[PDB]
Amino acid sequence: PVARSWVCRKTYVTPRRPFEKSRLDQELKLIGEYGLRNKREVWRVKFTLAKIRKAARELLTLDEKDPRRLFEGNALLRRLVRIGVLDEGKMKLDYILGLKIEDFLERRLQTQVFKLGLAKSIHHARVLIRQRHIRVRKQVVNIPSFIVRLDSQKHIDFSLRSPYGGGRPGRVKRKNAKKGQGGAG
Amino acid sequence: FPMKQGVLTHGRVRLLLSKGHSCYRPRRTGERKRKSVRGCIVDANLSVLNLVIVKKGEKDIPGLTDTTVPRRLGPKRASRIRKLFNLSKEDDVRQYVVRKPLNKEGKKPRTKAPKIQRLVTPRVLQHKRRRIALKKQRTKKNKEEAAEYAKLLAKRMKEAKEKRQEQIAKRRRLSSL
Amino acid sequence: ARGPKKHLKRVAAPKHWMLDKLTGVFAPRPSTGPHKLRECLPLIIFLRNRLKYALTGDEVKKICMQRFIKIDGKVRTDITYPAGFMDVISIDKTGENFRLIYDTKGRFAVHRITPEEAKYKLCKVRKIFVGTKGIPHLVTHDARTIRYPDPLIKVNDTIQIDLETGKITDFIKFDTGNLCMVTGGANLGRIGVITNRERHPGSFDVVHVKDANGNSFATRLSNIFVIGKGNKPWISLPRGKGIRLTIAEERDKRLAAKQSSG
Amino acid sequence: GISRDNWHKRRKTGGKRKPYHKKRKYELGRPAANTKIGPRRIHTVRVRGGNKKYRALRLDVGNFSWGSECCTRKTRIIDVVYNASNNELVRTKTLVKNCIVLIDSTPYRQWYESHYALPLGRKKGAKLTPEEEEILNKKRSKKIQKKYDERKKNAKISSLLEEQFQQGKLLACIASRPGQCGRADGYVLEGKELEFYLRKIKARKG
RNA sequence: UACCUGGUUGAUCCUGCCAGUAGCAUAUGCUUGUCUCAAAGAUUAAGCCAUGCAUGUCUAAGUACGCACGGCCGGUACAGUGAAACUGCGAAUGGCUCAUUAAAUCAGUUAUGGUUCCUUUGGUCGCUCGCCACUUGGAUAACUGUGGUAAUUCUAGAGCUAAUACAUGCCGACGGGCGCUGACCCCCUUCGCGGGGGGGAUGCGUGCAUUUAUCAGUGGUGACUCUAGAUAACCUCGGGCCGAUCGCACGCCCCCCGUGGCGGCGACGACCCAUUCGAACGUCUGCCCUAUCAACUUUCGAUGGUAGUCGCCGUGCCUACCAUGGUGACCACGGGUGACGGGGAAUCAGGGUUCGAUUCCGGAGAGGGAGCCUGAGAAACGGCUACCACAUCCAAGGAAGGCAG
RNA sequence: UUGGAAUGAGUCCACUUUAAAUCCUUUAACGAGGAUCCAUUGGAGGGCAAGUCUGGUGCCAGCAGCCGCGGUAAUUCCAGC
RNA sequence: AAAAAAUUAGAGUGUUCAAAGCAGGCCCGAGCCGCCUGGAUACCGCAGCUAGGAAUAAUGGAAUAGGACCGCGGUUCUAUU
RNA sequence: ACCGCCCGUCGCUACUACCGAUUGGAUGGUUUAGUGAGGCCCUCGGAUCGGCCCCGCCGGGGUGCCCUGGCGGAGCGCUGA
Ligand SMILES: [K+]
Ligand SMILES: [K+]
Ligand SMILES: [Mg+2]
Ligand SMILES: [Mg+2]
Ligand SMILES: [Mg+2]
Ligand SMILES: [Mg+2]
Ligand SMILES: [Mg+2]
Ligand SMILES: [Mg+2]
Ligand SMILES: [Mg+2]
Ligand SMILES: [Mg+2]
Ligand SMILES: [Mg+2]
Ligand SMILES: [Mg+2]
Ligand SMILES: [Mg+2]
Ligand SMILES: [Mg+2]
Ligand SMILES: [Mg+2]
Ligand SMILES: [Mg+2]
Ligand SMILES: [Mg+2]
Ligand SMILES: [Mg+2]
Ligand SMILES: [Mg+2]
Ligand SMILES: [Mg+2]
Ligand SMILES: [Mg+2]
Ligand SMILES: [Mg+2]
Ligand SMILES: [Mg+2]
Ligand SMILES: [Mg+2]
Ligand SMILES: [Mg+2]
Ligand SMILES: [Mg+2]
Ligand SMILES: [Mg+2]
Ligand SMILES: [Mg+2]
Ligand SMILES: [Mg+2]
Repeated sequence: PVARSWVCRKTYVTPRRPFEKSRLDQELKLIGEYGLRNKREVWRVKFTLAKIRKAARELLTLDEKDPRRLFEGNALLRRLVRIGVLDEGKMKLDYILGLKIEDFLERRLQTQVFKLGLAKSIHHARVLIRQRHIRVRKQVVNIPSFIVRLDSQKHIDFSLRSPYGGGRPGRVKRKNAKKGQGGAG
Repeated sequence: FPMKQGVLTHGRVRLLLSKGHSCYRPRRTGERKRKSVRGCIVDANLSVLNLVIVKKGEKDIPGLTDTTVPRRLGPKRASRIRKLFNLSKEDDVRQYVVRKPLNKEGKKPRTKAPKIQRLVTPRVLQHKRRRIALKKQRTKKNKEEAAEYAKLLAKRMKEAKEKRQEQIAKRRRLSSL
Repeated sequence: ARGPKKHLKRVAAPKHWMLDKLTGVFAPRPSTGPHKLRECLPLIIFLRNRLKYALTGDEVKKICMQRFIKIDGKVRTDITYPAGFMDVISIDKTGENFRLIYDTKGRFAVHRITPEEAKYKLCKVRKIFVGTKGIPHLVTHDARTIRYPDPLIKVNDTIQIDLETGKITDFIKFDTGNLCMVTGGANLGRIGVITNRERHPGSFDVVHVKDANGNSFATRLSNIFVIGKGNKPWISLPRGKGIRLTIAEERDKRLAAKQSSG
Repeated sequence: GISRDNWHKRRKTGGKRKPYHKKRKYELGRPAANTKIGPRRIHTVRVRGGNKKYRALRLDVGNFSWGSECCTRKTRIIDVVYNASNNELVRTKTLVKNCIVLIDSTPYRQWYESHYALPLGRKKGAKLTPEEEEILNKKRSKKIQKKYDERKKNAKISSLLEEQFQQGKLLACIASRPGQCGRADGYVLEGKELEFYLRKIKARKG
C-alpha cells in the first residue's frame, strides 16, 4: 500500500549503568579532546567499534581454512585500512582487537581540520566545518563526523567560496566595508 | 405504478422482475428486482388509461385522425428495402434507399442516407473468397505433413527393423557354436 | 479469493527480475503467455529496466504499439508478454536480436546474437502423445504443440525449431555426455555436461552435471535443459559460459579489472 | 442451499467441527433427477465452468447393447423390475444407474433373423407372416447361402435368453447415469449375471 | 560486555522476595531552532454514519439515417467526426478489517492415474458423402411523440430502425473411399460335382465431440480401467462442432471478358486438445491454556461395506440396505483464548522468554444470518431477494439503505 | 576589558524541484553581542553522578520506586544559590 | 536436491557523512551501434525426499525343527517354440 | 534490651470477598418443539403474443390441367413462445 522502506537502526547503545563515575570521567575526557557536543557521540563510535570487534571475534573463532573467514575477514581489514585506522602492514584479524575508541574517532573530519592546521582549536574545527569552509576533494562537507579516508586525507582544504581563501568576504566585514565607504564619504 | 399484463388482480402486487419483463430494466446483467405493479384489470382507481384504436369509425376525431405523421426512418437492411419497393432479387438496391433531406437554418440543404446492411458487395465476395482460400492451405497443409511424416516413419522403421534383424542374426550365428 | 488475481506486488515479484523497492507498490504482472509467471521476463522489464530503451512504463508501450519488438519472429505488442527462457527478441529498427539466456547467478542476461542465430531456438520436449486419428504430437517447454514429430524424439530431449516455419530441423537426445544448462533451483544458470542420472520411481529423478572446470553439481531432471550435442553447445553461451565462480574469485576478478584499468 | 461440504460432518474422533466460512458456491448440491418412464423430457443444467448437464426427468427409450453379439440398437424401456439400492425405487419406476429394467426385444430379434436366419420368439404354433418368411427362408445364391449355413453352427443362444425373446421382454441393466447425461443406456443381461437377478426377482415375488 | 546494587539484624552469614538498573512500545507530562526518513482510530465498539468521491471502457477493424458538427453532390447507399443507445468485456482484482476460526486456518511437504479453468500461447478449424447462398428471418433500443407518480439511476402506451444482439439456414469441398448387404457374373474343380476362388447392380451406414457396449493390442507411465485404433450403435429441440461477421492493399487471370473467376495482410469467432493464470479437494508432520473437562461419537451419519443420488470430480457428500464400529491418560471429548496462521519483531553467552491487529503470502468477513441471479470464476454485498436489529424520505398510497474503500 | 571576523536559523529575487506545487539543493539581497536569535527535563542521604550553603516550615505541609527524611540549627519538604 | 521476496547477517558503492538506497564508475575526443559494471552470498527449524556410515539403542532368523543348502523321484497345471 | 515482646474476643472507621429467601434480574451462545419469509427444484397452469393451415374474390400457372401478388374472412384445426 505504500512504496516506502522502513529499514532503520540505532547508531549507538546507551550505558547498562547510568551513573558510574569512571565511565563518566573517561567519556568527558574524550568529548573534551575530540570536541564532541554530547556523550551520544562517544557511544556512536563505541557501538561501531563494538560491532567491528565482535565481528572479528567469531572470525577468529573459525579456523583459517574457513572460506567464510577469508572473504569478510579480508573485507573487514580492507575497510579499516581504507578509513585510516589500520596500517597497511597490519593484515591480521588479531590486530583489530587492539583497536581503541580514540583510533576510530581520530579519523573524524573535525579532528583532521585542526590537525592539518586548518583550525587552531578542536572547537574551531567544528565551526569551520559547519560553516561550509572545508572541501574534501571538490565537495564541501559540513558534517564533523565525516570519516576521512586515506584516499582523501591529502586533499582537505578551504572551499573556493569561503571568504577565508579565494572568497568574497563574509557578511560581517562586508557590512563594515560599506560603513567604511559611507564613513569616508 | 404501471399495469402489467397477466397479473389478473384489481390491485397492486409485488413481483420479482427480471430481464425481458415489463416495468423493469436491470442495471446490470442477471439482476432481478422486486417492484410494485398494478394488475391488468381496469378499475376506477387509475390515473391514466392507455387505449389503442384498432378499428376506425366513420367520424373523425380532431388531432387523432386529422393528420398523419411519417415514419422517421427508412429501412436499412437490404431485404427490407427490397420488400418495401417489392423488388426482385435481380435488381439494384442502392438507388431505392430512402434519402432524408436536412434543412436546418444556416447550413445548406444536404441529404443523408443509411448504410445498407446484409448486401452482397465486392468486399463480401472477397471475404467469402478468403475464407475458402484458407480452407485450401489447411487441406494442403494436412496433405504435405501427412506425406512427409509417412516417409520419416517408413525410414525410421527400416533402420529399426534392420538393426533388430541384424543383432538377432548375430545372436543366432554365435548360438550355433 | 473469488477469482484469478490480476496484480503482482513489487516485493512479491521474482527476485531474478532485479526490480527495486522504492519505485512503486506493484510489479508488472506477467500477462499469460507460453512460460510460467515465475520463470519469465516481461517485455517492459526487458525494454525499460535492462536495455534502458524506455524510461517509464508509458514509453514501453509506445515502442510496442509501433510494432517493433518481435518475439519468436512474431510481432508481439503486449508489454507484459512473458518472454521466457531461450526466446529470441528481434528489434529490426536497430538490428539487435537478443536471446534470453540465464547468466551465472540465475538472472536473464542481455545476450546479443547474430541475425543468423536469431532464426532458430531450442525447446525441451515436455510431452509426447498421439492425438486425433493416430497423429503423433510433441509439446515443447514453451507449449508449442508441434504436429507430426520425428518418432526418435522423446521426453526431455531438446529440439531445434525454425522461427519462420515453426518446424523441427534437428534434435538432441537426452543421454550422458550432452551439454546441458540448469533452468531452475540453486544451480540456476550453470552450464555443464551430464555425467549421471539416478531415477526414483514415483519421485523426482536426480541428474548430475560436471562443469567445464570440474565443478560437479546435481539438480532435478525438471531443471535440466540440453543446449548442445556432447561437449559442443548448439547456441551461443552467455557472457560467462555457465561457470558459477565463488565470491572470492569474483573479488579477484573485480579487483584485477579495476587496477588494470587504472 | 444443498451442500456437499465435508466441514459439516463430525471429525473421525467424533468431535464437532466449527465452520470457518459460510457455504461456498462450489460446494453446492442439486435435487435428484428421479427419472421416470414416460415421454422424453430432459432439462439442461448449467454446471461449474459453464458446461452443460442433461437432467433426464422422464425417458421412454434407450440405447442398449447385446454384448455377446455386439448388437446395440435403440429400444423402448418397458419398466423397472429390480433395484439394488431401494425396493421403493422400482415401485415408483425410477431410472437410475445399475437398475434392472425390461426392454423391447424386437430390434434385437430383427437383427438376429437378418443375420442368422433362424426363428426367435416363436412358440409351437409358429404363426407365419410373409415378411419373416422372406428373410428367413429364401434363395440367396450358393456362395452366400454357405456363409449362412456356417452361422447356424454358432447361432445358438442360451435358453434364458430364449424365453426372454419368447415373451418379447428383455432384461437389461442401466449403465449410464440418466440424471447426469440424459441417456438411459445399458446392456442386456446374459450368463451368470442374468441368472443371479432372476433369483433376486423370484425371491421378491415369494 | 556470560556483570549486579539497596532493603529483615545490635552486629553476622543465609533463604527470599521488594526496590533499583538497561532495552523495548503504547499513553501521557513538560519542552523544542535545522534537515532526511517515517508509524499513525489495531486494542475499547466487526459501534453508528450526514456529504462528496472510490469502476469503467472504441479501434483501421460488431451496430450511426442525432446536421450535434462537417467534406463532397444535384447528385451520392455509407467522406470523416460523433453523443445517445444496442453489443462485447471488466466489475470475482484491487482497497479495508481481523469478528469468527485450535488439526481448523496456516507452514513446509506431497497428490489429482480424482477435477474445473475466461484469458494468453501453440494446435485444430474442404477430414462428415448428405430452388435465398452473390447472404435469409423476425425483432428492439437510441430517436420522435403521448404519459403517470409526493417521491427513485421509477417506468407505461403509441410510432421508427440496426447487428458479431436474437434466430434460421445452404452451397461447395465431392472424385470418392471404407464397412456391410448383395441381384448377378466369371473362373477353377467337374467321381455328378459339391465345392473353391475372383469381379459386382441396388440398398444402409460413415468426421470430430457425446453416451453405452464389445474387440485387439500407435505412443506413454513406477503404476491406467492411459493414449491411439477397430466394431455395434447413440446423440438431449432446456438443441456440441462443422464462420450468413468486419477493416485494409488493392492486384491477378479472363479461351468460353462475364460488374466472370481468383487472391494478399489483418481482425472477430469456434467444439475440442495442449498451455498459461489459477482454483478446488486430498497426503505426511507441526498449534496456546485448561481435568473445578475422563470418557466420547452413534435417535436425527458416528466408523466401515455395497448399490445408487448429487457434485466439477475422489469421498457418508447424501440415500437405501448391512456390519458395529471409530477416538481416548502418547490427554480424546468439552471449555477458554485481551487466538486469524505464517514470513517475521523485541530481548540476546549458550539454552531460552515474550510479541506478531498492522503494508508480503494464505484465510476470513462486509450490521446479523440465510437463499440466490449472472458469469470461466461469487454463495459477490460500492449485485439481488427475504427475515432480524438500526435507520432515512413521505402528500401516509409508497419509496429507499449498508464507509471493517 | 574588549575587538572585529565568521556563519546559519530567519526574511526574501530568481532558479531548480514537481503532473502542478512543496520541502530539500543553489543563488542575490538582507539577517548576531545580553551574538534577549536568551535549552530543557529530572535530580543533588544511600542504591546513584552531584551541597552535610543559606532562608522558611516544625511528624504539619510535604517527600520518598526501596531503605528512609520531617517532632524548632531538615545533607531528603518549600524555596534562593 | 528443493525450499518466495522483504527482514536479519554480510560483499561492493563518498546517499556529502549517516540511518538509508541499489546504485554508480571511466572516457570527451567519434558516442562511428558509447563502453564499463554491480543488482552477491549465508542461514530456511521440524517433517518429507536422496545417497553413504554402521558405533550406540531397539527389533528379528533354527527348539514339537514347520530348519538352511544341494541335487534326486513323482502327481499336477499353463503360455510361448 | 522483661518497665522487653506479644495473643484473641469486644468496640470504632474504611476497603475486599463470601453465604443468602427472592420458582431474583440482564445479556451472549447452543439447541428440542411449533410456526415458517424468501430463493431454488419439480408437477401443473395458461393472461398474452405469433405462425401455418381452409377459403371468396381481380390476382397466373400448376406447362381449370391451382405460379398464387392482395383484402376480408374465420383456421374455428394444428403448432411455437
Ligand atoms: K533543594
Ligand atoms: K418454499
Ligand atoms: Mg454489415
Ligand atoms: Mg497484465
Ligand atoms: Mg509422478
Ligand atoms: Mg542468564
Ligand atoms: Mg527496619
Ligand atoms: Mg537496623
Ligand atoms: Mg524489578
Ligand atoms: Mg527550512
Ligand atoms: Mg482482495
Ligand atoms: Mg459408501
Ligand atoms: Mg442414512
Ligand atoms: Mg479474536
Ligand atoms: Mg498471534
Ligand atoms: Mg498477522
Ligand atoms: Mg483485536
Ligand atoms: Mg492481507
Ligand atoms: Mg466474501
Ligand atoms: Mg459498521
Ligand atoms: Mg452476501
Ligand atoms: Mg461500501
Ligand atoms: Mg467488493
Ligand atoms: Mg472512512
Ligand atoms: Mg539517590
Ligand atoms: Mg555519590
Ligand atoms: Mg530551620
Ligand atoms: Mg543489511
Ligand atoms: Mg511484662
